[PDB]
Amino acid sequence: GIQPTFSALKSRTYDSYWNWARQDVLSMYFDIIFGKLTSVDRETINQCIQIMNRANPTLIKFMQYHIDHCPEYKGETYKLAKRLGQQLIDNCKQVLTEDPVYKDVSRITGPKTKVSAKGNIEYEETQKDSVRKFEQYVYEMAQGG
Amino acid sequence: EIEDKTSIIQPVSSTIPSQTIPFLHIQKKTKDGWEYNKKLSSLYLDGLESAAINGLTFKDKYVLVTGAGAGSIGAEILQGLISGGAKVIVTTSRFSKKVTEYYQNMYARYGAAGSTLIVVPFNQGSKQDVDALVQYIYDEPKKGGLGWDLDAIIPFAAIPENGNGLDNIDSKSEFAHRIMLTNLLRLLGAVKSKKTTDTRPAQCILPLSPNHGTFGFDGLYSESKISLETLFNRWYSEDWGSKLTVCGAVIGWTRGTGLMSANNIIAEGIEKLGVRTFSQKEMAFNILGLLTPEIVQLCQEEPVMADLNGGLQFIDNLKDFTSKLRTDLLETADIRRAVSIESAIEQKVVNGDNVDANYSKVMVEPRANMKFDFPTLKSYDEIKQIAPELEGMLDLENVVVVTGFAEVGPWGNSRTRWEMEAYGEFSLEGAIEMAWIMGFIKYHNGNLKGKPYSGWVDAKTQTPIDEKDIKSKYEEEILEHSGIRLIEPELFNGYDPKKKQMIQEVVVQHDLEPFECSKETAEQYKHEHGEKCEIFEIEESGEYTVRILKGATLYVPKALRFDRLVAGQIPTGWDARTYGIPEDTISQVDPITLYVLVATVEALLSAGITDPYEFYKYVHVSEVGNCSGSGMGGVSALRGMFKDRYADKPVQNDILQESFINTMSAWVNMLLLSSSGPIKTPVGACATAVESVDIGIETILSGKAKVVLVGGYDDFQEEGSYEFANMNATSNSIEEFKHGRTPKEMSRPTTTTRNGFMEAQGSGIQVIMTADLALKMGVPIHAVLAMTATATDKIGRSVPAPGKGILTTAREHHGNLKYPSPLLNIEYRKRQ
Amino acid sequence: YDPKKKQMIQEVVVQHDLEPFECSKETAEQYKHEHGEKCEIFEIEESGEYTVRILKGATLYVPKALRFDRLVAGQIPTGWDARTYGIPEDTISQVDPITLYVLVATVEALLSAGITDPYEFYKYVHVSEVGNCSGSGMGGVSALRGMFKDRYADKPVQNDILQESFINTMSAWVNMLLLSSSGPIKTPVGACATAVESVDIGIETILSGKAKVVLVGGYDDFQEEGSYEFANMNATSNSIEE
Amino acid sequence: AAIPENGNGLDNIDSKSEFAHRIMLTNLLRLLGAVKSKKTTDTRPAQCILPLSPNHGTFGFDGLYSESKISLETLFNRWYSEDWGSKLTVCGAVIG
Amino acid sequence: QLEVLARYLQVDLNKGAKSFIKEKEASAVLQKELDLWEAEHGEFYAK
Amino acid sequence: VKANLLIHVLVAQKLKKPLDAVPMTKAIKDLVNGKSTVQNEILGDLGKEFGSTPEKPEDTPLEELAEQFQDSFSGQLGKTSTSLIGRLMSSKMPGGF
Amino acid sequence: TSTVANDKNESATINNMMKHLGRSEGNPVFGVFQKYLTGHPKGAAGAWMLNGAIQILESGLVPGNRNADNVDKLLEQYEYVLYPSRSIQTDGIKAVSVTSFGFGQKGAQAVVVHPDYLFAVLDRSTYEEYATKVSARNKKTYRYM
Amino acid sequence: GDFLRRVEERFTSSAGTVSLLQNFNQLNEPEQFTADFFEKFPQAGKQLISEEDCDYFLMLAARPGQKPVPFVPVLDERFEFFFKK
Repeated sequence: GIQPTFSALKSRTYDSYWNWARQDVLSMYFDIIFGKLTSVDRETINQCIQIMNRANPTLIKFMQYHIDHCPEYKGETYKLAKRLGQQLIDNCKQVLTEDPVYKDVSRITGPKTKVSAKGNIEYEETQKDSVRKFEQYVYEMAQGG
Repeated sequence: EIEDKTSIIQPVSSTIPSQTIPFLHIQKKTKDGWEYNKKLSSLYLDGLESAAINGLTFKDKYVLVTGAGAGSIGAEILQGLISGGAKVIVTTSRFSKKVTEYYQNMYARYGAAGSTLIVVPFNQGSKQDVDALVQYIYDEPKKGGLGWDLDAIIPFAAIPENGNGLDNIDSKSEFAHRIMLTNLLRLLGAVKSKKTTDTRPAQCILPLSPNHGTFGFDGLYSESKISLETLFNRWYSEDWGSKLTVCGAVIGWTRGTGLMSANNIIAEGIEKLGVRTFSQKEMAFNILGLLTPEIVQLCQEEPVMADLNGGLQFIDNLKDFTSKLRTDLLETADIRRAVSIESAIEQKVVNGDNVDANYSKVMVEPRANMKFDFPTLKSYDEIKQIAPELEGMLDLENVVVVTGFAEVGPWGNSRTRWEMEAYGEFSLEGAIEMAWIMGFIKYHNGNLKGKPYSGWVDAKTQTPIDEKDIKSKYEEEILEHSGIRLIEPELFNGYDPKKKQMIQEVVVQHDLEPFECSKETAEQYKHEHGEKCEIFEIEESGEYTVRILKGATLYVPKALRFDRLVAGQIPTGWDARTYGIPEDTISQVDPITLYVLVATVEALLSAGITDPYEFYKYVHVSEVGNCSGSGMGGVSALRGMFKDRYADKPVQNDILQESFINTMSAWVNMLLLSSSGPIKTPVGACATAVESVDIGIETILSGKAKVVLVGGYDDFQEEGSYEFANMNATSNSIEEFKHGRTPKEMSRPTTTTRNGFMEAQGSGIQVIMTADLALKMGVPIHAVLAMTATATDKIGRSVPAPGKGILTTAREHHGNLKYPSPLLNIEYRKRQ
Repeated sequence: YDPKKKQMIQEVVVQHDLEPFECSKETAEQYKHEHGEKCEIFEIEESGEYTVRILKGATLYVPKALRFDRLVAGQIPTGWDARTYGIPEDTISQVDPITLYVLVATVEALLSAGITDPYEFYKYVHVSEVGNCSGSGMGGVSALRGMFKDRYADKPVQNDILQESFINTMSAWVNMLLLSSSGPIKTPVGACATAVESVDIGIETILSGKAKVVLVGGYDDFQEEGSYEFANMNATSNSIEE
Repeated sequence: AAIPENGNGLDNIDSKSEFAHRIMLTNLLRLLGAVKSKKTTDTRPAQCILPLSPNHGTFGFDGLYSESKISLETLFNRWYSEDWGSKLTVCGAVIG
Repeated sequence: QLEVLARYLQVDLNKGAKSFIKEKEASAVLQKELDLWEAEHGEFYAK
Repeated sequence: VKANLLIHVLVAQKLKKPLDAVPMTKAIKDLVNGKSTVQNEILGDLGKEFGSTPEKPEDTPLEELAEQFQDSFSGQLGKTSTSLIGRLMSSKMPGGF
Repeated sequence: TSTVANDKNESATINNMMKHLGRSEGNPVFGVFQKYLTGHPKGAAGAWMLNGAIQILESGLVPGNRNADNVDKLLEQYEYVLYPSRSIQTDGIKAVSVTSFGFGQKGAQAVVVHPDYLFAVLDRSTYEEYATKVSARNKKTYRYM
Repeated sequence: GDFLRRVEERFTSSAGTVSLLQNFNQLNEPEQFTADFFEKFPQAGKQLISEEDCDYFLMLAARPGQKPVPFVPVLDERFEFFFKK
């Protein structure tokens, strides 16, 4: 176990957020028009934040072309991506010149252990009914239990 | 919901009931020990309310995070550091391709602007690594380091140890105690000595435990965690009070994967007491809230205990309590099992074993559905919504279209390259096609061990195999022996890249003893060594002895460990037997033309041309061209006339006629087409198969051909690989292994750390064709070649160095945009 | 190259071991890797260079020669020199001999067109319209002898010999040293009849409008290993029976 | 048994401190863990007398001394949780 | 004359010398493993 | 028992000729000579002894016999070999043997 | 082709020809980089790219350079080009550029337009007669293959 | 039925679906069964017989212990065995 594995020649710096902003905009853009993410879903809000955490001035010029030339006549999810895109274009202009933020929007999940009538033990970490954000989770943390 | 700084008006400090300790409380030390302080704990939670409704900033924060494996707490704080803008060193004790592509995906989604993530190999049970990694974080970029200065440290790394009791404290427990404690302190003690500035503290985040020996058999785990609590008092007593500020987190019940999957079944049970457990994204949230700028200032005056244990210290005998909840759910699960097992068989006894076979359903095994699938033709009223009023404008006799195409690549053909390209995974249809081309499965027909059989049978044992057992038995081996991998000596006539054979000219200084040889060879030695050898006839046999004398030149063999050990092979087991090339043409012809014949049929097949003579029903024989060509092709036959002939190895007599670049297009004509159309042959090095299109299109639009093949092909050999090494074009494979790169990832376009390309072999052919003759034959029009070009760059003295002469495909005149040009408008040309 | 004394090597298995000869550090490690057990190496501690003994059973390559048939070929005239046309001794010492024959031929073909300087086209035409659709049949045989025959002996060879082995690289030195154009580069390679298809690729380059000036050519070189392999195909006539 | 170590700070945890941590802790537990395996009788307990310290890092520069002494306090809770409750009974002394 | 008598009697004149240099790199291997202990742990712990 | 040694044995007793008199290269049809009840009985015996009989066993020679007891004729003496043995032994073999 | 000199020269050429022709600002082309997967088959390079360009045309998919560890920082100045590392299904690809740079100052460029822009210059009678012989040849090539 | 056991097996993919043909006694009224079977597989009515399912069909028609088939599927080595038989 003590055999030393460090070497400076093997470090892997990861930098190019300017690419992954211009990727994950248009990666989100076809998850909307092909219905793989609706506006009710919570991972589209997770990855609208991670785009405006990576906002550059040219990323808006990237987004604004794809929302101006999105064809609304092709469907109703094509209505969705122009509306949900332009709402993000208006947000990336504001968070521009501000400091990128960690806002976790994951839906709070708790444990539920149920035993099947055959006798199998299955663990479903289901969504909490009364605690649905970290806004409500911290309110749970103040109450004790 | 999408429509950012929401103000808070009633904080969580006012939400805490009296007499009630929160689930997450900061402690403060008094003389009696540690106990709950409401002032510090309300300042904690009001930051976490703002960290939830507004969020956290981590810009210009330099963190070290150790123990950050995929699916831990230490990887859910890395999503929360990097999303805030932190600059994190990440440690992996296992360094691989699947390890760092986890971290690349984690940066490609969460990498906020300003953030960097660095994955280093690091052992923490090594003293020599913890000395050398803080020398990599603090030293300057001119000495190889990073030039950072750490503003937080999170040393979470540990060993999974279990079953080590007190009588069995073993060597895995002495190595876990060194990882978790006696070299964690050396990690904090080395960031101290590299700091020179008392204005930059480094907030240590220590994963304390609330369970110090209250469980059972874990080894030195509790002795590793309880002695991290003495860094609270040692902050006062030693000289690092401004260098390292300690902020110990007490992580409660975290519900995660790994070895705690046997403990998730009772997290529901102890939550019924009024206690709470945590998922990993929650103890992500709970430790990242120890990095708020109000806690950060509080850690700089006080050592901070943050007891994030969610009420679990208010449970008497937690070991015996969670033991009975785990027993009772296991003792309920088996009595409900063993009853339903016995009641199942008791119904088999009464109702009979003939009936219960009719209770199970007949499931359907799936097969592969290899189709051919020409591209899906849209309907004509649909085709004019995609393209508006373009009807009747282009003359179809002057539009070139690709009507078929194929390859012989490192990933098989055009179908199984696209599955590895578009998806990274083979289908079921594409895994019996890589098993077909690599020669794993052979289609048996007839009798197999008595019984009649018609299906896929292995080639090594020859036993029947279902089509879903093609992936499950061979996806490990199809992937291991295809694509960019290290050069296998069986594919290149004994070329071992580690033992590249060379000869050294040695002048003999003491004469060899005589060896017997034949008549003409002894006359060949005496002519070509001259005085410096002797020959003498054996009159009993007629063959001569020859003695090499002092001063004659010998050639002594040698070898050298050569650099380039990886290249992109045609898949190991690819064979031209399996396509139907006769063993006549196999034994004559150079290996690259085998790759061109294979590629030419299944490119015609991609055009619906089952027989190459089906063109001549529509076109004349003098109008089927072949404007294909190679870059260097024939390297195996250039090795025959230059390297193999000089040794007088037994070589084919007409090897020079397969060395040519226009002779692979001969075997296409000699064995398939029998045409009289325009043969040409391009040879523009790398970019030769795009000028092959260029020579292809103007061949068609001039009217000299109506069908013409268009292609490119080249082969990998020993002497071709060594000479790209000395031009420093292909990347040194050995220095890729000091960088920890596997062969499937050292072919790196666009990259910051790209080092040269990866050389490969094979072919590629397209059957291009006029647009109207394509729709008069009924072939699949796959593409429309609108443009093609070639261009020569600028005066230079460096041939491998590229240039920009092809930028003049976009040349136009913008001196006067006052008048828009009339001729670009589609309705102007239509009325003209 | 003496055609009467064409040098070949014969692989001879040694049956009685040679006596030790002294060599350098890495070469002795190269012998022991590539002969294996069948040789010994020993360090001289006084000098740091090693002795190596070749043992019984190792393979040597003994040189030989043979009186070869084809003694007559149609030489560029004896004393022809690319010094006398103005090619610098920079490009002489780098480049394979055939591109010397192409540079010489390209200027005095432009001179036959009244083009005293290759940049006189660009007064009339754009730079992206001066092509070079010339090409060779096998050209670069002197640099294919470098990477295949001269490299295996570890003779001192130019490092970038492979980039002059190409057939599209003689048209590079026309562009690198004369034209500095951006027109359609192509390269035909149809064996014997390659300079008439070079016209063919040349004309439809012009009539398509892709070039207005384009060079059109053919060139090839005579060497030892190219001559021996036309002998075994029985294409060139046996000079002795002539 | 212990090693005299002094002047070993946190930046100078050295090899005399890794050898003192092995003497005082990670091989003291192997000493109590080996008298367990040689016992076969649950009627004879062996009273462990552990030299605990009341000064866990409240002094200065002593090396891994306080980390050796504070983790002998986890043998109190481990008596309940493991199978040596009748083999070794722990009686920790806190010497002033 | 010494080589041709050693050739006759099948006596290897360097069998001792070949086994000398083959154990000298074998004892260099265990030295390369032995100092990995002392570089990791240190001189006081190892003594 | 092997297919080659199986067919020969049964055929040897059917044709009442020495075991060498019947070359396994040829076919029963040409070996019998033309008898309608000769070839029919020959195949019949083997048919009930094995079960696996091809379309044209009368023409199947050499390989045919080997294929018959190939991915099948596993080591079983069958009824043909059993009946013959039991009968012959109790009709010729000494009393009690 | 994974070298220091090529991937900025190839990137500056696509940037400067898309700059000169009047792309909208914020419409990068998606760079696909097949040589990570297939290697550089030096003579055969442009064919594997032209096979890939047609496969991209029919599916509408855009593959990813799945060894883009970190795209070079010097490539952020090339705004009219995008560098994916993740396979992304688009709703339709009209034309694909295929550029190949060779030794000896040998550059090249193809443009591969989708087949449907050919199938709208011909009237209703010719297309529905065309689609029959394709469906005839597809079943006949099916039986052969 | 044992031919239709190949048709579900051919046109389903990676699934482990239960069969539409659980018992061969469902084939006692085929014309309403075959239509309901081939509405689950519309692509079976348009894709030709595969060659792996073509020599399978010939291996069903000449299987031992079966009634000989009332038609001829191939002109081959086995024609009279298909014909007079």
